[PDB]
Amino acid sequence: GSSNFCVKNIKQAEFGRREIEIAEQDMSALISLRKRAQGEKPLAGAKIVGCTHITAQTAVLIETLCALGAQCRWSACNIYSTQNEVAAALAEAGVAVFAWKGESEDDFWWCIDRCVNMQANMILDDGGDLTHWVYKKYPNVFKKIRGIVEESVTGVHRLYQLSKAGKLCVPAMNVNDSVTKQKFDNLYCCRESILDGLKRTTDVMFGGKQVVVCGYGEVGKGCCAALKALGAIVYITEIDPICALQACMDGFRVVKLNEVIRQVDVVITCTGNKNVVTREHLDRMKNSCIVCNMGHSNTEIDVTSLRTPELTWERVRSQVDHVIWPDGKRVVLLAEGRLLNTVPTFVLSITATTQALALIELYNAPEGRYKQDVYLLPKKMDEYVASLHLPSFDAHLTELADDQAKYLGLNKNGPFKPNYYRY
Amino acid sequence: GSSNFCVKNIKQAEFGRREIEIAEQDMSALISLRKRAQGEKPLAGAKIVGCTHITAQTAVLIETLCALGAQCRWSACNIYSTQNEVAAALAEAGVAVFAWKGESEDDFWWCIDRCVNMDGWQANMILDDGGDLTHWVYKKYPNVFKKIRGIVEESVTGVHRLYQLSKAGKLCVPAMNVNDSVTKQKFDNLYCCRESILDGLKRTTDVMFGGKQVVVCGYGEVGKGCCAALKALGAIVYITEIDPICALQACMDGFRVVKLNEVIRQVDVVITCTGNKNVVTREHLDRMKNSCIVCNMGHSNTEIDVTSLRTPELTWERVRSQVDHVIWPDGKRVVLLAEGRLLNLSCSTVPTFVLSITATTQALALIELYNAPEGRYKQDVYLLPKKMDEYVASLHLPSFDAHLTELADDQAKYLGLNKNGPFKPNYYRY
Amino acid sequence: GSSNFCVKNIKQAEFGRREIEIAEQDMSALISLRKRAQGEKPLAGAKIVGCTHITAQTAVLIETLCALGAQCRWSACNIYSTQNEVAAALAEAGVAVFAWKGESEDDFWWCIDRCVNMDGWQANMILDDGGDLTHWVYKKYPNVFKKIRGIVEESVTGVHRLYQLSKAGKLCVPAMNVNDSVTKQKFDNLYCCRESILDGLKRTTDVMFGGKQVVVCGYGEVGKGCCAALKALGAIVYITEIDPICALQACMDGFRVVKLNEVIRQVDVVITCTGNKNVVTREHLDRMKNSCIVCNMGHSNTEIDVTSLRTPELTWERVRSQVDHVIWPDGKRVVLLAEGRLLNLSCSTVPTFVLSITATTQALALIELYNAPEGRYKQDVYLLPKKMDEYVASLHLPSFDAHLTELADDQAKYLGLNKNGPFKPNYYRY
Amino acid sequence: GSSNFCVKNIKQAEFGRREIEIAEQDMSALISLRKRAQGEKPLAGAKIVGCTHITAQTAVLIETLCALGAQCRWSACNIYSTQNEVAAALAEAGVAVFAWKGESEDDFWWCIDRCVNMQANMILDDGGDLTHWVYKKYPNVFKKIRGIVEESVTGVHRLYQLSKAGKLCVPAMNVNDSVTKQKFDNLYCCRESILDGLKRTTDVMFGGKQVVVCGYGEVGKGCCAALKALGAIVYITEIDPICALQACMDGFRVVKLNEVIRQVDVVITCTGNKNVVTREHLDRMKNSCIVCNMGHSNTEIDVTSLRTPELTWERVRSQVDHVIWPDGKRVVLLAEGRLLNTVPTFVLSITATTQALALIELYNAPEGRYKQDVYLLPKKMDEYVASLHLPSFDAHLTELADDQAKYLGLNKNGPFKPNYYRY
Ligand SMILES: NC(=O)c1ccc[n+]([C@@H]2O[C@H](COP(=O)([O-])OP(=O)(O)OC[C@H]3O[C@@H](n4cnc5c(N)ncnc54)[C@H](O)[C@@H]3O)[C@@H](O)[C@H]2O)c1
Ligand SMILES: NC(=O)c1ccc[n+]([C@@H]2O[C@H](COP(=O)([O-])OP(=O)(O)OC[C@H]3O[C@@H](n4cnc5c(N)ncnc54)[C@H](O)[C@@H]3O)[C@@H](O)[C@H]2O)c1
Ligand SMILES: NC(=O)c1ccc[n+]([C@@H]2O[C@H](COP(=O)([O-])OP(=O)(O)OC[C@H]3O[C@@H](n4cnc5c(N)ncnc54)[C@H](O)[C@@H]3O)[C@@H](O)[C@H]2O)c1
Ligand SMILES: NC(=O)c1ccc[n+]([C@@H]2O[C@H](COP(=O)([O-])OP(=O)(O)OC[C@H]3O[C@@H](n4cnc5c(N)ncnc54)[C@H](O)[C@@H]3O)[C@@H](O)[C@H]2O)c1
Repeated sequence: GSSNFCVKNIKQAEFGRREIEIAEQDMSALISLRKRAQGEKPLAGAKIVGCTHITAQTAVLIETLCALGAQCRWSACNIYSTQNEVAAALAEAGVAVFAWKGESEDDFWWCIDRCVNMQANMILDDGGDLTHWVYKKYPNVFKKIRGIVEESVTGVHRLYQLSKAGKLCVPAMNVNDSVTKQKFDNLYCCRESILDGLKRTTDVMFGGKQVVVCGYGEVGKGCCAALKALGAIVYITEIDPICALQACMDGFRVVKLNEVIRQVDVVITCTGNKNVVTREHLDRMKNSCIVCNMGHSNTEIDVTSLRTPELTWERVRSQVDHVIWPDGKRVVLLAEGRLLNTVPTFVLSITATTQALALIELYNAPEGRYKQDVYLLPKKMDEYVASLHLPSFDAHLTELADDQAKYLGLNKNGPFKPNYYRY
Repeated sequence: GSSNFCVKNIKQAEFGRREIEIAEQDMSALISLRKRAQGEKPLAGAKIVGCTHITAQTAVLIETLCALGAQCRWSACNIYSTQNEVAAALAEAGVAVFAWKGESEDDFWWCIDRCVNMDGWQANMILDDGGDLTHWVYKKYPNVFKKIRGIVEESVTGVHRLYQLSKAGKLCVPAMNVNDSVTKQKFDNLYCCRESILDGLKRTTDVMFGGKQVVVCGYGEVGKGCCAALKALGAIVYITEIDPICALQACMDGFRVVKLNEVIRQVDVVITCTGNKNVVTREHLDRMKNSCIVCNMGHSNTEIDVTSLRTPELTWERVRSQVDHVIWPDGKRVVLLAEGRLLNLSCSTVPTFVLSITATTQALALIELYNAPEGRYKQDVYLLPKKMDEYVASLHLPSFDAHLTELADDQAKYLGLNKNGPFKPNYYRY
Repeated sequence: GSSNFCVKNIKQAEFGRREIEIAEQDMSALISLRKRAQGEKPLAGAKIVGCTHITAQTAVLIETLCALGAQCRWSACNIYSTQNEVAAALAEAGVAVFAWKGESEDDFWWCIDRCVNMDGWQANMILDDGGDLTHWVYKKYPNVFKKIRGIVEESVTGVHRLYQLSKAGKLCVPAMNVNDSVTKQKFDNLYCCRESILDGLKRTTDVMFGGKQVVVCGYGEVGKGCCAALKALGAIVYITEIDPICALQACMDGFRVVKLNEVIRQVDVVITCTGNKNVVTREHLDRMKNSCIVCNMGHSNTEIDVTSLRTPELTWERVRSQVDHVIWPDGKRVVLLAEGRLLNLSCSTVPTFVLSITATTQALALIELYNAPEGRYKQDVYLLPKKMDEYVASLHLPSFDAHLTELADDQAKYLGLNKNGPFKPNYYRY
Repeated sequence: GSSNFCVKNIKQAEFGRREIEIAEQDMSALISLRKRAQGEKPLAGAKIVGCTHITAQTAVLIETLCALGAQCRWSACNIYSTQNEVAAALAEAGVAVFAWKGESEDDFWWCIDRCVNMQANMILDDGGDLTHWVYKKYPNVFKKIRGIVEESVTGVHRLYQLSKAGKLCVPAMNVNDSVTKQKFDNLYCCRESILDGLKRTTDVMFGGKQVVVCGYGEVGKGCCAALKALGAIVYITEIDPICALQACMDGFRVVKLNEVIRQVDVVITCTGNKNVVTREHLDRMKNSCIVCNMGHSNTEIDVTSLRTPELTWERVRSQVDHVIWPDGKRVVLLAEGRLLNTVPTFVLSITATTQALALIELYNAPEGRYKQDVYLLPKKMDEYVASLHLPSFDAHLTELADDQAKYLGLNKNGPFKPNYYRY
């Protein structure tokens, strides 16, 4: 007699778990953590309020969190990402899931509500919308929270905003910038997928072409290397002298966007800033110049300055518009300045383990370890995330000998690197 | 008319000054740091006791410190490294330099001590490269040691010595780890792990690595550089690790993580870059196939238990410089490079650009700790501030004619950042 | 007033001409070849029968031929590829074009035949892309076929068809293999094997290859490109080969050469790029581990015996476009892409620069064979002359603003070479 | 009672063969060819006159050639390269070896003599000095020769000179440009070793530096890729439009040497030409610019124009001179314009097998297969060279199935590629 949930369940729980069964086969790292951490119950009594994508992979995390003794009350962090069939499966398992595909902005806040009120220990968030809603609607529930586990870039920025500015009164965990997760998201975004959206939408070869990549951070470094590999001539713009010196040494020219704006075939933004590519820059670009945002939002390129009456827009294909100037000049604008963009199950597994361990760490943390500030996942916990993914490669880790562990000032299991280690 | 110096240099100043003049054209980033902060004398009142190599490059650092108001008393960190000519030009310039080429072990500790004690001289700062001068001030003059405003250390073992006193509470003075400061760290990594990583190995071997099987022990800065270099030449690289993060990094970089024994009998090359002792033991050396190459790109000479190969049944043949063939009674030989030591310690010298990065880091690390308020640094080892790291990088940008973009008021408002202030958070790995 | 054309285009010429005008800015190398050889009309008297895609790029080639004095009669090599608008502008320009989008198999052979026979028209040259027009002239009009001055073929199967007649003595006319001409070959290799090699695979899969085990069957142009691309992402790549040179190349590039069976049960991805039949047989598909990906980057759809997977005990589920999950009775599924066909044939189009290289090669291959003296080419298939290959490359250099160095009389005397003549020997692989 | 030889043998034959025994262990590809081709005796009666380096590796080829039924009369192609101890070992084995270290230019031609006259079938050469000596001293012995097997660049050029110009009246084998050998020499020279001499002698890092590589052939492509990998900014000069287009597409600028001569930190020649870097170029180079020849001879850079009285030479280290101009400007000249430069035993094994099979092919060739021209080693013979080196990697070659070999128009063992194949 299941009541505590809100999904559009049509006996979908039988099919829903069958798609989770496939996901469980693909994320054997969490099932190992489930098996290894079982019995001990490190989340015994934990009342977790979650807000993330309701997918078959996520179910493996929620069903793992609940298997380690936690009370799961959940919501969807997006109004279209909910895999209703898996959501309906979670409802039958006992998980208080309030989520469906095609929910409105009112249904969205309604689900976050039914998730909070009906003594919530912890909050697992992806976005920070649930965290901010508990910050302006239930502040006495908020001050009693043991820890906020955040995986989103903006959500974590919102937490760093509260901190130091005198507002954060609860210890937080930045899992986005945590070592094992950051490094793995870097490999997927900046190494593997970096030019997939750009190659998919353009049908030109980058060999022998001139490109300008704005920003030489994670995305910029990844982008330039991939473009360099293809035989493209790449130029870089930077505000950070460390990143600029890094570009110089990597055989790239560090320029001001205007020095190359008139000759480059392709313009790429990956800064996280606004008005990097302005009206003046789009006016100086040579005809057919590809304009691409590989950073955030749609403010990196001032696309709003191209809606004026003299310019005309012609839709070439999906996610490709031609913005034509009265002199006949056209720029190939990809996805209206938005990031072109399903995350691989192995990437989610890395994130899910980091999130799971971040909850176990903050929940069982002593009163004096974590102050009212944002923190990264402990080094030994970061090592545990990596270790749980090693059997997927049949990787044989070496154990330190008693004299070896005595030589280097460290424990046979303990943190192997200093705090400032960059990997 | 001054006699406050000890050099062999019998009017070698004129010639030596020309070498500093030549060096100053290559240390253009230090001359800028000199020019930009002079007249404001940020080291006015600093009494610095130094122990580093005396070269025409180092001399530019010593003189930038003297130009920023500091009063220097210098020593050599090595008994062979001293370029006497520059030591003269410095002594003639007024710097209290106490060094020459061809020192004995007793002369080495005489000079170090000459820096520490003098009538009316009390040291503010210690700039070391090795830690030997620091261990000397710590044990010979503990009362002077407690009164030092800050230690700036270059060396790996010297910094680890400083980190050891911390967590043991023997460190009563703040320390600056320049070795792991971003700009300096990233630059050494590029020199050591990217550009030079196979130089020593290629120089001493005369085989091609393409098509070969190599086992690299450790996947840290050196291991990563090494494996990339070997991957690019066509070598099949196997990795051993104790750290599951570094091992997962290797799995994701296309390498298999194995226990040393799983491949020891099939690899053509064995490389150690751990910083550990007995990574390759007698057991491993015995199981290696004939013509296997054994190399240490890590620390000291204890990564491979070379002393276990000094048994009467084994026969040593130096076939080339730094190359020994250790032949077993059954005829099997292992090609052992530099007797288990790092090869680069007996091959070449550090590029002036790498020296420029380091010297700039050192000068700013001394300017920081000296002018630092209390409570900003306690009795611990710290890394160079981000705005200082950025400045080290910025001073080296004109040599590439780099054009840095400056944030607009609207742009710098969007990010919670200063137009010229720190651009990255503390946990930024770059 | 002419009616010598068959197009659907009801005054579509004005619009279509604008597309050729747009294309001519991207085919700048052909406009130069046009401009440089015009007035000298090297194709004056050539009666060319063509069968290629009708696009605004191809139209620039057809018009360069008509501008060099040639008289053209064109057909489409595909029943879907025709851009009708350009077909109008060409018909209006005077070219005898016989093509439109949405042809039936019977319409396709009607147009091909319309090109071949006409009152007072006898073909000098055949420009094909597929070989279907060549097989048609060879069997329907053998008397016209023996009188053709030269065949210039673009396609892989068309060229192999031409190479088959040779050594069998059925080829009575000289043929130009543009597919394996240096400039064209090196350019396709860069597009197909370097730039696009994993595009189809990345588009249809949603997994990361870094850390995965991949077996690539064949280490030719495609296999080499593929393995490099996979090596760079962090994948562990295994190679299978029949050719010991290509296998030794893989051994030297850091890959293990294995028999397909040695790794079939452990690989995450299987790739075929051989050009052979039954490289991956039912036995292999049965031994693949659950979630294995099967991809064909070779020819047709016979490299993987997909027809052996159409048994009643196997269940097919199209999870995405061009992605089928073939599930066994025990639950094990294999992710099979494009039903064993090449993915690129249903994803994108060929870059205009690649088209420019090819079109330039084709025009010069027709200028060569038409103006070629007898005894220079016999009843065999030949590659484009070196000085012509150099010219194809030279015509594309200004788009990069390349500055070619010219040999001095002393320099060109030192090497047995002409200042502008052939620069490399015949066996030069580049 | 050994007489037919000329070495400085002091019972060195006992130690000599012990160094060959080590070499035999390292080139098991030739011992396999020795074993496989034994019994058949494809060189039965062959009277080979050889001129190459007398090393422990070479001994394995000579002792293999003689093991396949050939009569070995040998000389040294260089006056300093002879490993006397191995030469003395060959003398005892029955090989007519006339060679020693430190022989004069008169001793050199004397040894080539005692090698020819005492009915020589074949000639195996490395240089073409022995081939030219049989061309101007014994022309009736020369016209009776079945084939010339040449491995040297200049020696092969000398043969291509005779051919077409109406002088070559004997079929030749170009083993230098033969597929398996060319590709393997390319890997050693242009991939593995390309920057070893330059890195060894300079002590600067190439990251962030500007380089000019003159020529984009085998050496140029190899050099630029290695420099590109290190983060250097590389520019290229070319005379060949195919090679120039190749550079463009590889993300390099194709320039005239003068456009970059004043800004580049490093100048590299790999053209095979003379006066690429002239007096005018060395006068425009910025102070400390490294000048390096990676091509041929010492004529690529006009070093002879820097001996004039206004310039001064200062020897920095071994193979590094500073050429100082009166204005104080200095250029770092490496090895007086000469190539900086022991070849690995696996490379020699590839060459030795190609040479061995080139001799078996031309000796047993029918009268009508090879005319009076220079040829490359047959494709199936090239495949045999590669196959014999595969067990060193434990490489498992796939055998074509009867229907597979029927599908592609080829034999289960025959040439797998067309003649124009570039690999
Ligand atoms: N493309 C993707 O797959 C993807 C994925 C996740 C996030 N992002 C977003 O992309 C942006 C960049 O991500 P990152 O991880 O590379 O960040 P990062 O902080 O590592 O790098 C951003 C870089 O841009 C530089 N920069 C900032 N303003 C600039 C300016 N206006 N002109 C030139 N350079 C400037 C910064 O100094 C920094 O080096 C962020 O907003 C990030 O959230 C992109
Ligand atoms: N080769 C060079 O040019 C060079 C230069 C400077 C310093 N070093 C020295 O080399 C050592 C390594 O340098 P690094 O920069 O790589 O340091 P690092 O800490 O970044 O890397 C050391 C790695 O070795 C691994 N490791 C430790 N014990 C192991 C074991 N026994 N088996 C397998 N792996 C093991 C660790 O997990 C770590 O990742 C240090 O002592 C350093 O001082 C070498
Ligand atoms: N992927 C693409 O974009 C693309 C593009 C054009 C053509 N192709 C086609 O793909 C096929 C291969 O192209 P290529 O350019 O690599 O040709 P290629 O001849 O250069 O390479 C084929 C390789 O496959 C090897 N091989 C043959 N049978 C084998 C076997 N059964 N097992 C293992 N290896 C085997 C051969 O030794 C040869 O090296 C051709 O039919 C070609 O038309 C693919
Ligand atoms: N560095 C080494 O390890 C090494 C080894 C063997 C031989 N070589 C010699 O080096 C030279 C180059 O060898 P390769 O195999 O690269 O030859 P290659 O024929 O493959 O390339 C030479 C290139 O230089 C270009 N070129 C010729 N003259 C030029 C000019 N004056 N200006 C600019 N470019 C010019 C040619 O077009 C050609 O592309 C040859 O003499 C060769 O014998 C060098």
